[PDB]
Amino acid sequence: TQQPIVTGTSVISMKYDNGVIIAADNLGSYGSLLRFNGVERLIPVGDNTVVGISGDISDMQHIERLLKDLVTENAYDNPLADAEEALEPSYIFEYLATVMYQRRSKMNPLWNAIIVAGVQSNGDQFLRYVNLLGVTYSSPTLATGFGAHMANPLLRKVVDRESDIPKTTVQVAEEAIVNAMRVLYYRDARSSRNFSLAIIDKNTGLTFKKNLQVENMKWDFAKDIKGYGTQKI
Amino acid sequence: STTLAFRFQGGIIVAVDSRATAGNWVASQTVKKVIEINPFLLGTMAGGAADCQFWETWLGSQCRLHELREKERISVAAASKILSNLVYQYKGAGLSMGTMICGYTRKEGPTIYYVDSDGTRLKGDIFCVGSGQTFAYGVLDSNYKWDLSVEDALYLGKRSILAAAHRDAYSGGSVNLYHVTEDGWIYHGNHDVGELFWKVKEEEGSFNNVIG
Amino acid sequence: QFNPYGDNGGTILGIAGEDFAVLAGDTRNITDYSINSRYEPKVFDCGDNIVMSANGFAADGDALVKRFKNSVKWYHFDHNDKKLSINSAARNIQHLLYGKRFFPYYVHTIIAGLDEDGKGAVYSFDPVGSYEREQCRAGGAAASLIMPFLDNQVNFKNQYEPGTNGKVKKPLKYLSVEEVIKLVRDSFTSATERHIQVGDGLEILIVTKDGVRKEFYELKRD
Amino acid sequence: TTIVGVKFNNGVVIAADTRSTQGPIVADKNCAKLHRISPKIWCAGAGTAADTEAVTQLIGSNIELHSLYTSREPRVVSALQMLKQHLFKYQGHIGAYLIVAGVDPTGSHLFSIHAHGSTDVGYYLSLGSGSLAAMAVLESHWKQDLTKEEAIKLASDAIQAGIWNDLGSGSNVDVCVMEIGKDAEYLRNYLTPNVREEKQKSYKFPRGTTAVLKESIVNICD
Amino acid sequence: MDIILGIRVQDSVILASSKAVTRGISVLKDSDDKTRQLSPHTLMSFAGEAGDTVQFAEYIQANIQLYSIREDYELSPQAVSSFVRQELAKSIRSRRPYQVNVLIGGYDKKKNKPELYQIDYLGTKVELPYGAHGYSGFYTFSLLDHHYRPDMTTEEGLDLLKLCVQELEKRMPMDFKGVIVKIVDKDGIRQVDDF
Amino acid sequence: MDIILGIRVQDSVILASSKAVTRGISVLKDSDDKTRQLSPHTLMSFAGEAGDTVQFAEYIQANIQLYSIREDYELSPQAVSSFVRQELAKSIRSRRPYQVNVLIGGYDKKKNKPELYQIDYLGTKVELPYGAHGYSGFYTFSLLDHHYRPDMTTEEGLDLLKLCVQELEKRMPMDFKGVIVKIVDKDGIRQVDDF
Amino acid sequence: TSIMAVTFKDGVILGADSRTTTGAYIANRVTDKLTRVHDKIWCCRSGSAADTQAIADIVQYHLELYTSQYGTPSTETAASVFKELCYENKDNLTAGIIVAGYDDKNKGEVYTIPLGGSVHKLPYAIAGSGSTFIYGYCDKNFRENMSKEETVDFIKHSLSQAIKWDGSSGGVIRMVVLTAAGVERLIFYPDEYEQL
Amino acid sequence: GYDRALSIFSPDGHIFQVEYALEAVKRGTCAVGVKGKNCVVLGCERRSTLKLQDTRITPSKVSKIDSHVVLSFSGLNADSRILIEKARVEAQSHRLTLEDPVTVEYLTRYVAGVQQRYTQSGGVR
Amino acid sequence: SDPSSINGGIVVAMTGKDCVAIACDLRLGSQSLGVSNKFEKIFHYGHVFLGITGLATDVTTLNEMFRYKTNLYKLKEERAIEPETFTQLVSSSLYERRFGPYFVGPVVAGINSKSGKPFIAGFDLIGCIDEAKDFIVSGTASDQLFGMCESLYEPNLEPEDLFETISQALLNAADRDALSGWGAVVYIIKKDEVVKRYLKMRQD
Ligand SMILES: *[C@@](C)(CO)[C@](*)(O)[C@H](CC(C)C)NC(=O)[C@H](Cc1ccccc1)NC(=O)[C@H](CC(C)C)NC(=O)[C@H](CCc1ccccc1)NC(=O)CN1CCOCC1
Ligand SMILES: *[C@@](C)(CO)[C@](*)(O)[C@H](CC(C)C)NC(=O)[C@H](Cc1ccccc1)NC(=O)[C@H](CC(C)C)NC(=O)[C@H](CCc1ccccc1)NC(=O)CN1CCOCC1
Ligand SMILES: *[C@@](C)(CO)[C@](*)(O)[C@H](CC(C)C)NC(=O)[C@H](Cc1ccccc1)NC(=O)[C@H](CC(C)C)NC(=O)[C@H](CCc1ccccc1)NC(=O)CN1CCOCC1
Ligand SMILES: [Cl-]
Ligand SMILES: [Mg+2]
Ligand SMILES: [Mg+2]
Repeated sequence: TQQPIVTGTSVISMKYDNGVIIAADNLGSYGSLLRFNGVERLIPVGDNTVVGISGDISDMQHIERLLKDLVTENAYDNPLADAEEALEPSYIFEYLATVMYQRRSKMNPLWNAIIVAGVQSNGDQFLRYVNLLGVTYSSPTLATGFGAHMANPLLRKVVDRESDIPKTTVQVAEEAIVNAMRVLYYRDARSSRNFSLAIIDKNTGLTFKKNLQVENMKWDFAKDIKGYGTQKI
Repeated sequence: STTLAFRFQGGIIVAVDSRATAGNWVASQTVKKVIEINPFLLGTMAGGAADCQFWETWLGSQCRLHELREKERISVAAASKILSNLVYQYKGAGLSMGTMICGYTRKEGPTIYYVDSDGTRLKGDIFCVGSGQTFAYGVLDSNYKWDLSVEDALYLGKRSILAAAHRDAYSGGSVNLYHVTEDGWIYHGNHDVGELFWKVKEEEGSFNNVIG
Repeated sequence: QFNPYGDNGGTILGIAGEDFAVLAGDTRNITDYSINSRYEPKVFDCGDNIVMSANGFAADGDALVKRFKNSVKWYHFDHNDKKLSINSAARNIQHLLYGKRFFPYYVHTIIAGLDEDGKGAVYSFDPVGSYEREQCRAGGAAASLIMPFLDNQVNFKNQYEPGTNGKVKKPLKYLSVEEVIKLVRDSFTSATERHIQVGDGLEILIVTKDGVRKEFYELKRD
Repeated sequence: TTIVGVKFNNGVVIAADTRSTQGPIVADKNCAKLHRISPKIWCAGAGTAADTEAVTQLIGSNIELHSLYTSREPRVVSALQMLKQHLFKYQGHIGAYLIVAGVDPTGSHLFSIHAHGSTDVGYYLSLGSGSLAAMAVLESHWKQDLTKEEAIKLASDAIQAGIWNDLGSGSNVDVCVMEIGKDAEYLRNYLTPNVREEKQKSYKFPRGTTAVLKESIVNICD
Repeated sequence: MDIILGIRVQDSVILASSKAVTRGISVLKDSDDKTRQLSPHTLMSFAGEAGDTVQFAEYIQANIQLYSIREDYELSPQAVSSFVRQELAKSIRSRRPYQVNVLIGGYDKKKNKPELYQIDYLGTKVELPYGAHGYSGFYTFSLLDHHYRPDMTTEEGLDLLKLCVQELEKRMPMDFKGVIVKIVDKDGIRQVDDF
Repeated sequence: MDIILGIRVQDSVILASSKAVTRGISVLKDSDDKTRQLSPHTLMSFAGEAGDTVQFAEYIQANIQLYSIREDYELSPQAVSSFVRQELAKSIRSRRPYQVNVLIGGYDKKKNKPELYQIDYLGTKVELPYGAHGYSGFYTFSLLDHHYRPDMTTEEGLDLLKLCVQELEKRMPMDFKGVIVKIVDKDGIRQVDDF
Repeated sequence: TSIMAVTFKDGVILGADSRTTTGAYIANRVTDKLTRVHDKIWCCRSGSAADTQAIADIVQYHLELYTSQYGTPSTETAASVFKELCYENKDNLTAGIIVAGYDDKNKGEVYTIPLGGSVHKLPYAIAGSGSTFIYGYCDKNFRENMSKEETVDFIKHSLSQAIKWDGSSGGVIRMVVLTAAGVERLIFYPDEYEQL
Repeated sequence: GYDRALSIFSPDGHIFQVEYALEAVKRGTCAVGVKGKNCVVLGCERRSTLKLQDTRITPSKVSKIDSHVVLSFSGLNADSRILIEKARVEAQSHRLTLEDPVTVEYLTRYVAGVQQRYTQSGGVR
Repeated sequence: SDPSSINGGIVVAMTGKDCVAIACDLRLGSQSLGVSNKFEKIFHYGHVFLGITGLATDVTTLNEMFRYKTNLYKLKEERAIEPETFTQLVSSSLYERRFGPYFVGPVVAGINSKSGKPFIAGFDLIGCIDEAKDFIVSGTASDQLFGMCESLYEPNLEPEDLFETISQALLNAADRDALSGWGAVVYIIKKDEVVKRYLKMRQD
């Protein structure tokens, strides 16, 4: 039995024609206090997988160490560690999914929601979710926390089903992700303006973007709003 | 559920309903609440479905192992006590079982043992177990005599379940009848309450509370 | 306090014919008022002509299916590649479920296939392992909506022969695979209309002596 | 529920879905959540269904009497004030979450009211279980100086977001347009994107299927 | 208070009510009459919370007697039962409800028919051929379902009632010290002294 | 399980134990023997939680019988009672204690004296001239205080015991379906069939 | 919420963020927490949105009725009416209000009214969840008899920090200037204040 | 724990420790059992090199396992006590679970099973 | 101690071609104990029919209350109340007890005598009106009834066909609920004739 202390908010992601995009802001909240601002919640594994984690940060750091150790262990007695026997997104996910469910079954969970985004060796897009309960599901768009409520509706307007994936380009997909991050900044009280974004493409590979900012915000209309009903000054 | 079994001149009658509930949701009308342990032993099931079903089939395995080791069919007393000693180990853990081990052996004769999940084990001539046990008792006790014929005893057992199936909201479906003799148990059919009630009402002239 | 259970919604449905059996289930996965996936299958081919679904808390559902699939694998290893019969699978699943009697898998399990006489078989389980063979069973969130409809249309309950003064019952008969799929589709469209956790898609797995075939149908996405 | 309100050039538009729930069960697939307080003041309601209906009728009744007393067309702020003071008095126990909009001699107005009695002002608003799905759309596509046709499109798109993504919302989209100098137009079932597909089978029973015990003519006349 | 039964037969209504009054681990009395005559042809038995039972019975009794004097006329069992139900229906939403369950056995002189009404403390009224309150019903209803016939005589009804009391004395946990039996018919109310 | 009594007289110990076994609102059995013979001249009655009672009695019985075989010798009632007390004294601080109250009636052959021990589930042992467990004591102790004499015969003890059972049948709320009476003396243990 | 009111040479300035929250969801990102109870008597609202509105509405009604009979009320009088409501109904209210006004005799005045319903007259006042993070900053930087531009910077920098650390505070920084000249509304957007 | 395999096979297929245990039995005082038509009689030898014995208290050669079964022996006296104790416990255990005393075959089968277990358990003779 | 599921029971209403049907079970129990198999839950005031499920004391109280109100209505208005108007009266009366409600699930059914239009409506315990073209359900087996009605129902059924549909909906729903059943009644309502039929169903 735990209670989360230092927390990370929404992780959002979607599939596009050649790969997957994933994003998450750089905040480490301590309740209502926006305590830590340099927190990286996207963690790459190899050159083909990115694990996005929300929830308790101490448990996130534990998961980082496991993934780091997983890469090391895979390299042992493995001449094809950087080729045919390299770590796949599906391997990394299933490992985490196993751990998450084992921990919930011992009544001592890792208080997180995790999204493993990547590209398989055969070029197929991989995007799957797992959380503290060990619950797993996959979808063309996946999001955690407030992202599930606000980002998914927006991302589903682009990719509403499987057949929309080949029709969606990386430009259109990234634009929707960046828009969703702005909406979350408007409406999620435990979010920050600064965020990281990662693209895993089957052709161009892993592109990790740091220190992005929400921009092109609409605040001007606020000046016209006076009082709460009858005030005209 | 409603289950009964009583001892009489011509052996043992065993009768059960077939309903299974999850709260007010009627989950099944076709549950087998009598377990056939061997040609001379029967076990009735009331309470938690899984608890009864799992541990009474387990009981059957223990009874088989007895007759392999001892080259002799297990006694009704020993069979019941295996089950009672088992549930006693789980006392407090929350098992829910109201069972009756009915059978015949040479040394014992016809015998009935009531065994429940809080460790109670009682030998007796008449028992009714389940949510509708009281309704079954009312009809059974008021019509019971030791000198009942096999035909009348079978009907009284059937009629007592019907009585409970009617009044108890958590009993119904159909009646399963068994008759245990010196030669072993004999199945006396599945009787759907849907047809049985009206057949009994018309022929017997009872159930005048219901709109005919 | 940490709550180890959750409700992933959805509903499942199993019907048995004469020489076939179907196991259907919607593809929607939810938590509270949010949709997690519109296509997340929960009806699985487990080998030996046995299809299985464990609806309720998906984590426990997946764990169970995973363990049973593994049980089928080791049954082959230990018993000279013998085919696991549907009745034997059912009993094996009871022990899996009851093994966690004091920390249950929160799922309604249904399996379907053919018995050893080649006839259609459906078995259903409660969360702690009580099981029963039936011609008909719905399980999950919309089971209370679908099940009485099945009683009426599959087992012809409360239906009497016209003009017989409610004395002769409508005679029981096996349904064709075509007629069964009609009932499955109508059951799920009805359930989708009146239950919020049911919708998106319908996936049916049909089991005959020839193997395991699949069919998919769209459901309302609201 | 999902309900929204959007201001535009010469007035204001409000919209709503048409699902009414009872736990996980859809009770009404086409209920009207848009309420007329006065001819040109309309109200979208979310929360406890009886409360939203009762509170909107009461204030609507008192507004009519006030209008007749003062020989003036009623104002949105009067409805806003009467609603909030009533709701506040009951400390949130009357579970009415309202989006109040309309046109009056002062101009066009858009407000929201919560059950505890707090009010908010805005150009675009959303309330109900699917307000987050709707607000995401509003935050993404809203701009200053919307036309009538653009505001209707934005409002209905925001409701649709709720219909598809929120399990609490579904079925159809109702709209009401309140423009200055014109009659308010109530667009009942403006969109109907959730039509039930043809059933696979007709379940019309053969006459005499049901077993009957008695018949009798009932006397309705004096 | 525990066991109260009622059986309507061809020409009468028979009420049976337990004699025991128990508080704690002591049977304080074994000759308690748990009934009141509301009118010459209407009898009400009662069972429930201590104090409430008698207070309610006597309050109803006083009201029915007041009516009888005012109109010089006896209210029908149906009318009395409706009055009693309404009082309990008011009571359940009071500050402190009457926790009293009643059976009203009466003979309607205009219809020449016996009538038995079962009313619980919530104000739930039903007319029945046979009735019971508390745990008694769990045994007696099924027993009566089997043995009861609508055209029975008062003597047959008393034998049917003995069959209920015997079953209760066999299977009930508590000692209720037998029953006081009363018969309501065209000639009014009378008590069976030897039961 | 409810009523268990014990009376030590001049030359014997008399145990009386109720026959009723009740769960819920049903008397499941009315001929239950709530006792076990531990040795030829030692008898233990018991009452308490369902299942625990018999499981504990039979466990003690097996241990005393094992001792008797090993040593070819009968343990004294004092020795048996001390063994039983210690088992209950261990039990009370276990994960799940035995909730069983016992009376041990025995005849010491070396002393030529009857002995009655009362032991509760905590392991509280007392030797007494007369004893009881549960609510029975609240009536029987005062009654015995008055009517008991130390030099009474077995027949006088049985009449004294009838006086207890009558009082219990009058004032106890529950129907305990009479008692099974057993006598322990120099000639061993025997049951009174007509009580 | 993050709110504050600061007296200065020419009068007083009220300041506030624009965030209204339901748990972690921002129900309104453009809220106006600075509200008029009289021509030149305003208040900052923190706590229950419903309670603070209901209170302010009543105070406005009282001061309007006061003005009809006895002419313009003092800023102290306004604070006394707020207190009376907050104190007498302390069991049923969650309202932290700062009252600020401009008299010609008394110049700028600030009264703060915490949960209990006690009154405290101060040179400047801070309140709301985000105020905790700026006690250190405001105490070190506040000076009496500041100019208009200095006070605007003081409030801007202060609320900028409160907003930065408090998740319950954000959006725009609204300000209301109360002087003999009249009433002036000011607004400051994220792009400006965030990078201070 | 002491684990050594003391009872083991030899080249010729014999377990010498079991066979040497038989020699100990051969050394022990003679015991005889004869069963009639309605009875069994157990006779036992007592060596007469021991005078000044106290026959009241000296352990008797025949031991009651239950009220209906007896056990006599030949060989090591100390070893016999362990078997007798185990048998007496199993006798009471059988009565407790089966609600019936042991058969003579069952009691024998148990005692024989104990003796066998000590022929292929580590650390015991 | 859940008022709505102590006594048990169900009501269902359907529309057809120029006709309406309303049906109910006959059970009244006290949790597990079945007490009465004659407890009807459908009443009528002129040509307007009202079915009520839930706590039985309130079912009776409300019947007596609406009889009271409809009688006074008729004396003052000099005409019988119509289904649309009665629906509003039911809603007003239930919401009058907003913070101390009658634990009921009422269902109005009838044909407007002026327009001839079939009308049905349902309510929650505090008076929220649920109007419907097709069908209304209520009671302890409402889930079951929702499932039966949604699959079996089709529009514009003739009175004789509508009878079969509504009966099969009620019966099969009642058989999956422990607190419902023990007999059933069906009302078929045409413009100026009303037929009442008692159904044969399993008595467990
Ligand atoms: C009469 C009918 C009532 O007692 C009989 O006694 C029968 C006995 C037969 C079946 C052997 N008893 C029951 O039917 C028994 C009643 C009961 C239920 C639960 C606890 C004690 C007694 N019913 C069951 O056991 C049902 C049988 C299923 C429906 C076939 N099972 C459940 O209720 C299961 C298991 C409950 C459970 C028990 C112990 C540990 C864990 C779980 N519960 C669920 O499936 C949960 N629920 C079902 C509806 O959907 C939401 C989840
Ligand atoms: C979206 C759809 C919410 O998801 C909207 O906000 C709509 C608003 C529209 C319809 C005006 N909300 C609902 O549909 C609302 C959801 C809800 C439910 C319960 C509490 C709060 C909100 N549903 C209702 O209000 C239904 C309307 C019925 C289906 C016509 N009412 C109920 O479900 C009532 C609740 C009554 C209530 C009493 C006291 C406090 C709060 C609510 N519940 C029942 O009738 C359940 N039960 C049936 C058996 O008898 C006992 C009561
Ligand atoms: C900062 C945030 C902290 O001090 C500020 O003080 C602002 C002040 C502005 C609004 C004047 N405070 C808030 O925004 C305020 C914070 C708050 C919350 C709870 C108690 C006191 C203060 N937020 C609110 O008032 C929101 C306003 C809604 C979004 C319009 N209201 C709620 O959260 C209400 C609180 C009800 C309440 C509880 C205790 C005392 C008084 C009122 N809660 C809900 O409405 C919950 N409801 C559940 C169903 O779905 C809708 C929301
Ligand atoms: Cl506000
Ligand atoms: Mg029943
Ligand atoms: Mg902030």
